[PDB]
Amino acid sequence: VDLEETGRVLSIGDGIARVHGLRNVQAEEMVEFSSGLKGMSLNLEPDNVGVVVFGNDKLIKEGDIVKRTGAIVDVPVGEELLGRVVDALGNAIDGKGPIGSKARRRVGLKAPGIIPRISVREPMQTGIKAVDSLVPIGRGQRELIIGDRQTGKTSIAIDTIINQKRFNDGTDEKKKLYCIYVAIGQKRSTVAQLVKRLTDADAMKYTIVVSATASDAAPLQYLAPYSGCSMGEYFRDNGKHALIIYDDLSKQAVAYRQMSLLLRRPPGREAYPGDVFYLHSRLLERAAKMNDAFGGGSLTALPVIETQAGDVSAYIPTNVISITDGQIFLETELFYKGIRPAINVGLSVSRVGSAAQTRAMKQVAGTMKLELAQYREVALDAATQQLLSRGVRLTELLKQGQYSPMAIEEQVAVIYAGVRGYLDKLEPSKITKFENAFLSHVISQHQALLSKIRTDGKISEESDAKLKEIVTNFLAGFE
Amino acid sequence: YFRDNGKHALIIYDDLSKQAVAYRQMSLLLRRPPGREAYPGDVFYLHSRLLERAAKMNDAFGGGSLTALPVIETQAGDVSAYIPTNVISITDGQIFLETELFYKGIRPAINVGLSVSRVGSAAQTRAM
Amino acid sequence: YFRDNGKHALIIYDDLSKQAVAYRQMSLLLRRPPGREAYPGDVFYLHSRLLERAAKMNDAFGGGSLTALPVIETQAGDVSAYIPTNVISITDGQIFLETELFYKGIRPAINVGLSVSRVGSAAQTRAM
Amino acid sequence: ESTTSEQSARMTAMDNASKNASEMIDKLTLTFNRTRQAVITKELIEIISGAAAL
Amino acid sequence: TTGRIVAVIGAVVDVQFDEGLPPILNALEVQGRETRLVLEVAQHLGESTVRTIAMDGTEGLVRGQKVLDSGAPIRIPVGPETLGRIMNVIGEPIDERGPIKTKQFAAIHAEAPEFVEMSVEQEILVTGIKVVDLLAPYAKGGKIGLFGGAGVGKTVLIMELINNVAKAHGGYSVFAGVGERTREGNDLYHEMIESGVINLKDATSKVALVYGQMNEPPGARARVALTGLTVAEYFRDQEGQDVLLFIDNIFRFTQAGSEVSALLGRIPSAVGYQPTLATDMGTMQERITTTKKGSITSVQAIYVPADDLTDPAPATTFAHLDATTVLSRAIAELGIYPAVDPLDSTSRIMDPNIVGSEHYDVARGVQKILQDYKSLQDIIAILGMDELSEEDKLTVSRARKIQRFLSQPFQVAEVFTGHLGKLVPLKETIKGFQQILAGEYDHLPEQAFYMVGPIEEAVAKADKLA
Amino acid sequence: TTGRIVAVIGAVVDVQFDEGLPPILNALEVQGRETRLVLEVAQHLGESTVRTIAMDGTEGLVRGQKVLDSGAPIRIPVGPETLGRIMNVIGEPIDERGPIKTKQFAAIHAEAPEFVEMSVEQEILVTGIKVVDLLAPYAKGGKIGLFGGAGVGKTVLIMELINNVAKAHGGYSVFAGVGERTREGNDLYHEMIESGVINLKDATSKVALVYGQMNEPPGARARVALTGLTVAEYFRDQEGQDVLLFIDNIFRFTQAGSEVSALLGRIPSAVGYQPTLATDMGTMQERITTTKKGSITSVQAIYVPADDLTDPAPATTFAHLDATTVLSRAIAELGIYPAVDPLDSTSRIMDPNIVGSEHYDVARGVQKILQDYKSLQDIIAILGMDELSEEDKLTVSRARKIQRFLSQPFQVAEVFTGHLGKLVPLKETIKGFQQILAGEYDHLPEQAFYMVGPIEEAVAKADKLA
Ligand SMILES: Nc1ncnc2c1ncn2[C@@H]1O[C@H](COP(=O)(O)OP(=O)(O)NP(=O)(O)O)[C@@H](O)[C@H]1O
Ligand SMILES: Nc1ncnc2c1ncn2[C@@H]1O[C@H](COP(=O)(O)OP(=O)(O)NP(=O)(O)O)[C@@H](O)[C@H]1O
Ligand SMILES: O=c1c(O)c(-c2ccc(O)c(O)c2)oc2cc(O)cc(O)c12
Ligand SMILES: [Mg+2]
Ligand SMILES: [Mg+2]
Repeated sequence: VDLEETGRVLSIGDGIARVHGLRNVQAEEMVEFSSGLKGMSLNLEPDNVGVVVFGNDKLIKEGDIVKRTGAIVDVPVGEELLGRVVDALGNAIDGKGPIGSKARRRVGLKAPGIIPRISVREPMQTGIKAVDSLVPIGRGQRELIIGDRQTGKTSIAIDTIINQKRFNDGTDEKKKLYCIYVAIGQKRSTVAQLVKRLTDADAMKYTIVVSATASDAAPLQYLAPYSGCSMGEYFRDNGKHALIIYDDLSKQAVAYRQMSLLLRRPPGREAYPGDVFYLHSRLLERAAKMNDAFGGGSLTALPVIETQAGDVSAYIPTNVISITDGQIFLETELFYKGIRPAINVGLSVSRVGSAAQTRAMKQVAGTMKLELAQYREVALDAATQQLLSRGVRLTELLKQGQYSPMAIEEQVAVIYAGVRGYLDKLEPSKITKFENAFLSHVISQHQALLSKIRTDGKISEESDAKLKEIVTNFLAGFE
Repeated sequence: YFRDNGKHALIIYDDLSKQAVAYRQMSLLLRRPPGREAYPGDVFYLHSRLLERAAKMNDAFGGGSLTALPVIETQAGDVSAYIPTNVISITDGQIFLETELFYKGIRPAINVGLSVSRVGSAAQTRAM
Repeated sequence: YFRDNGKHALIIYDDLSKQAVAYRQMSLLLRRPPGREAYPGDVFYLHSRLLERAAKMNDAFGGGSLTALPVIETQAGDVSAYIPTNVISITDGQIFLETELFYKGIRPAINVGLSVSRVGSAAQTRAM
Repeated sequence: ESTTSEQSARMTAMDNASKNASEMIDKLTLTFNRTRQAVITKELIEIISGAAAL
Repeated sequence: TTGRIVAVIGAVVDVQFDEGLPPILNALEVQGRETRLVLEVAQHLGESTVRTIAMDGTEGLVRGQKVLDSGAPIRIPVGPETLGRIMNVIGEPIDERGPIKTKQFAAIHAEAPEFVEMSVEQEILVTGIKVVDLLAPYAKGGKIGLFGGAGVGKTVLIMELINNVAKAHGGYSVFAGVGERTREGNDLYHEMIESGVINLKDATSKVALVYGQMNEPPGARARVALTGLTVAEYFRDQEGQDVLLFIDNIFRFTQAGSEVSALLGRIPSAVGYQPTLATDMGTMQERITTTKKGSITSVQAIYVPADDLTDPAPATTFAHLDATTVLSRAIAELGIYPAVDPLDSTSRIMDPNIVGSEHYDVARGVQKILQDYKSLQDIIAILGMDELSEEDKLTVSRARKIQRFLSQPFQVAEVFTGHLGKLVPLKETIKGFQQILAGEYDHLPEQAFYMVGPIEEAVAKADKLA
Repeated sequence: TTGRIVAVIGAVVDVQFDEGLPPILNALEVQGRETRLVLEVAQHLGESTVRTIAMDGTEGLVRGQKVLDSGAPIRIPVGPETLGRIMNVIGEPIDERGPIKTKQFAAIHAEAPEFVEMSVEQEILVTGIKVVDLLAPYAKGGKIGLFGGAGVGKTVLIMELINNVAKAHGGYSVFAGVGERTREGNDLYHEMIESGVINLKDATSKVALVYGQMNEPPGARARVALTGLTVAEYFRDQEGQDVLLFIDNIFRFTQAGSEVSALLGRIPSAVGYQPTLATDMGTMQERITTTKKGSITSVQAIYVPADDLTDPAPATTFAHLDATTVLSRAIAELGIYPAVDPLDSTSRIMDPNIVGSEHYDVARGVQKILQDYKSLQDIIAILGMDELSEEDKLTVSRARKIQRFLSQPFQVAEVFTGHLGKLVPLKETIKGFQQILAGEYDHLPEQAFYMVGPIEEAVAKADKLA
């Protein structure tokens, strides 16, 4: 009977339901269909409500009853989601029962303004030699990961999640990082395989996985980043640190374009709507570093963007570059040649992470950045011959496998050997072999020196002499 | 009529480019939705159903045949434009003509590198 | 007024690129459906009717004249684009300037082969 | 000595010119296909906007 | 219930119902026709009116003509009885061999296997074809991009995959001809009959055939892939098989989607594709996967419009591919069959974390040597062969031997050649190529490795030659 | 009197009024909200309904919700009390420092100074930045625009200008964040507190801050420019003063307008933009000006979507500028910073009668040698250096040294350069390039000219290369 808290479907067809009644709904309020499907009040018009359906609109028919929920679109939030795989709405999909969630939070919340923030200053350690040294990330930073299909984009994110176990198993609460992986448009098998990988690494226990995959309806793919972001903001505001991965925003923008076109919004460049930048800007602004007065927490975002044939000049790629605080560009050419991670150093930046790089890394990395800069400029005199000799060797040092993220001190020990010239006499094909032999040696025999570097956060005059000792002793002991 | 009565027929459609234009006129003015190059969604179907009517009948059906040679006009060599794409993909092969071969003195201006019959040897005599 | 009272006038339209944009805005807001590049269908006519009023009158009509120098702004040097060719196709020739020439020190940066006067020596003194 | 040095250097110059050309080809192909896609999309949007305004 | 036609505009038909409306995706049977005319509900327009997409011609339809709501989506005969039979989009036999006598029916629209129903592990689906399994191996429940066209042994490769999957995995196959050219569907039919993978006499048939032909309306051509996939889903869900699903060809699936979308008045996206390009592709591809019960592995022939890999159609498709098999006309001309390009063909699971370190390093070693052999081919035509170093003479030898050991006689091609077909196990494939690299068969003549199965037959062929 | 919301779609809200209809541009106040929600009247739709644009989120609005006419357009605090304070689009403080207690309020909509109000005087503003001062020099009280695609250096360049120009300025400044990063605002604010241009205890603050960043809905981003500009207008006129106005990023105004334009029921223009792009920009830009009454020196960062300078938004901005600095991604990728395109950046005062013939000649000379180099680059890319005449090799070598000497280490970018920031006086800029052109350093290596200040530093760098 009631047309104030209830409506009836007039038409349904382009993923949008037009609803009669609902005279009392708020704009952006979640509504519920008789079939169990949730929707969002989008369009409030004199004679109808346009509702975005969060699911398969084959299940909705003309006549179907629709009820208000009274709630602006929100999602379940809090620490109970840790270890869970959920969909775009927060519904569990791992078959491990309901989420014992107590709190809830709107998906559309505006980002912190100017005052609550402070510049990033806490290291967000990836464990990836090339990133942690050349493109350091800070907690509260936004760093785009960008490149063609199959360039190792997701792997950068995964090794970063896995890396946090070292901090998350200790007692120091400041150094802990909770993780959120948002899967948008991906294959469901890829996601299932991914949580498997995180489980094996015992990384899943501190991870929320939000999943709107290739067969999930476009509005579910659109929603999913905001949902995971909300879950991330829970930590950001409660004095904790979270990391979120949007994998990927290219597939999200596609989904949004589908919705916008079906809504008959005027298409623009690449048939995208005019608000496709705002789509990503509002989301990524929500990754922030809070000052002490607002708890000191932070949310770090790693949006993933997929380029076509390395074209970073395209509309969506430039949109996101123009939002984040730098980018890690992964090149097909480098990946092909087996240079992995396939990071193009020249096209990569962290605009704000420098201040959040541990001093111990700065001492070895600042001269490596310089020696790599001198190297690309000469891609047979003794002066410029040393530049090519050093460059190829550092290139080998930054090569890294998957699922073996390194402690920051391990990385500096390895990079120390390179930047002080202890590799210059070795053949390039033997650098990878040297590193793995040199690494498990300093781990086994010299725990004190590494433990000291981590605690000091520096390489002291004492450590520098002790490190020189070991490297020279090992080099003459390496065959 | 010939195909169905144990006889063989050749048909030239000269050209299907112009036919498509004519149908586009009609769909647009009937206010059917425009797609690429303002062509409607049933234009592939239009041509596919015309060209599938060329056939080699089996002996139970008289053994007759209809062979079709559709003609398509390209614009500045763009075989990837909409109607060419459709008819290229529908047919069993293409004889590509080129202006630059033509004036080089290669006449008929057939590009032998690009032209193809997917039937092939099956349609040649042993001598040839 | 000068043209029709045995006097001579010169008019510069600086520039008709911006007037076409203004007219496009106006036409779209009047709900007149957009055409090529969102300009109205009659955007040629917008300028053709304007520039045709530049004219030389015979002695019976007073012998006066209006001379026009419309200005068009290209994008990335494309004189061959639509709006430019519209206006080029109206006037009695065009002076095409290029940045490449400009920076090379050819100033005025006139591209000779691409510029034309359609009146030619009839418009020059015998000496020139 | 001279033609032994010349035929090496011309072999190398021609090697480098062929490799440069090959890169310029791949680059211009990518440009062509970006322009190909834009022309198609632009042309469609012009059509859509005209139809919608009726 | 029963509705009436209120509008017909080409392949789009509007039906008004007096009581309950058929939900979207329901099949509707038009009454008063010579043959069956199925209409699939696409939208609820309001005012008790649905918009449908016709599965055949709408010539002759009257406003008012009665239309029966079937109550469900398009449901087709599924089961072992469809094998060796040809059906169309709506389940009808089109092979003139009478009714398809199945106990079960299945709706062609179904949702992808849920997240809990997913296999967390990646497995190779061994084909027994040396090039494939060694260098660009197939993944159980994955999708493979087949680049080829005519004359490159494509139909033979397909027919052999059908055969080898039945022989090695006990899996049946489904072939879905999306935009099948009628002529080629007939020829394909008889080639299968001639090769044995279809058998009209007994019941050994290994493939079921589903044709959505070129001259059919957009809707019909857009749905056949689902029809085929549904047939295949029976064998996974009900009989626990590692199934094979061929889609010929995926681009035409995309284009039919583009056409349907255009016909429903939906504003086209970039390059004129349907706004739902990715979801159309997503809701079909995600059905192809390994469940706890079994798997469907799909081989999908790919047309790349304008040779642009960045075109929305192939771009979207590539997101779903786990491997590519590239058939090369250059390779076939060298007499190498199957005509697989060993350097152009790739696989996502060529990863030691998946296939093992030994499979990996041998494949890489093979790739490396075939890469190296090419580098020396410019020096071959210039310096000649007897100017190379003792290391470089040996790489040329080994690479030439590797090229030939990658060729394989097919069982499905026995009639054409007389030569006995081979299905090489994965471990014998790895072993074989492992030993050529080591230099264990440098003394052997090069032609001994050609058109051979396991490495033991390379030895038996070498002994046989004078 | 009092109106009722009849429609809501994103930022666009229709309101029905029973008696009095609020004029276009009026600020309406939405009743029953926790935070102030302003709607600005955009259109009279007829039937006593107006169409409006919200200055904040519209989540939570219900049809029938009451709205009151404020009786005027959005009005904001202006005067001394704005200095050191941060305000938003509607003039609320956003720095948690309590009310901004001003005597005057000014409406954010106003008409552009008339023709007779214009200033025709031209005077160089020397920036200490080599490429700018030489090739496309800025003018005191002039309009300056910094064009660049994503990540190429717009904000760095504007911050270095604040460093190089604002620091030693005896007037007031206004910084308007428009659709940029909120953390950038946080950076700017705390940096200004560290330096003391903003003082949290004194009344010695010289900069007023206005922010409506990329976290704001379109209505807010579409109007913050007008707000920031209004603050500047007060200072120009009601103090007759020298005012600096920095806007980052003015493109975001046009993009914002674009997001709401469809919802306002306009037929779209080229590339989906609003049909009103040029006039919207005109009415806004024409207010950003020096008048007889006072000087505004304006610097506007201008984002260029998809690196396309012919895009309607940047394309339309050019004619609003007295000096353009066009940044180039290709120049940046070569490591040249600031990534200024020395052949696409222009200044209305690059005139021998204004800058003197020496400055003018060196500039034209540099530009000619760079253009000559550019014309040779097709030949160079295929065949290489070696196929050039000796005359061409000299142009190439001089041009390449000139390209490098156009680069400069910024104090603001020291982390990225690894060099100490430099400021080159104009006379020394002219001399350095005058000398390279004269052939005076044809003996010195390229690298010596890269990332240095004055020409002497290039020499000393050449010596250090031993
Ligand atoms: N450091 C590494 N060393 C060796 N192999 C790697 C490394 N990182 C990634 N890979 C491999 O490269 C492939 C692609 O990496 P992935 O992380 O999926 O990149 P992507 O761009 O996210 N792929 P997609 O999302 O499917 O386009 C995977 O199959 C990995 O096995
Ligand atoms: N003058 C410079 N010297 C050295 N590096 C620079 C300079 N300008 C820019 N960069 C580099 O480029 C990055 C982007 O600079 P920025 O000034 O933020 O560009 P932008 O055009 O404002 N980017 P966006 O706002 O995202 O479109 C910086 O973090 C530096 O790494
Ligand atoms: O650059 C582009 C462009 O300008 C236009 C466009 C659209 C409508 C018009 O009326 C017009 O003049 C241009 O569409 C595009 C579509 C793309 O997919 C990619 C692009 O890069 C453009
Ligand atoms: Mg990935
Ligand atoms: Mg910026």
